[PDB]
Amino acid sequence: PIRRSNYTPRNEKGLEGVIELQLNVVSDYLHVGSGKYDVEVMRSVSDVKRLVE
RNA sequence: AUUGAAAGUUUUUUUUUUUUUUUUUUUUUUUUUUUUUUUUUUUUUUUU
Repeated sequence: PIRRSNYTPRNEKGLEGVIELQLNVVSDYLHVGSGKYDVEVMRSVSDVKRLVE
């Protein structure tokens, strides 16, 4: 079932801090998409000066 | 029934003319439409 407990105000002072995690992939195959289906142009060759298009 | 009387104090004459209640006198002098308010929270680019 659901425990309908009263909410805690955000202004009330509890504990504040930053914890740094470390995410590791164990199965060497991880993909999270972004909806894109095109190239990423990694090298980004800018050799259009001598021949422009 | 007088000594004994019968006569309008009347006719006629415009209190009228000249003269702008006028000139000058700015309903203005000052005053910030500012002032506190996070366009914020919820949502796994994803399966037979």
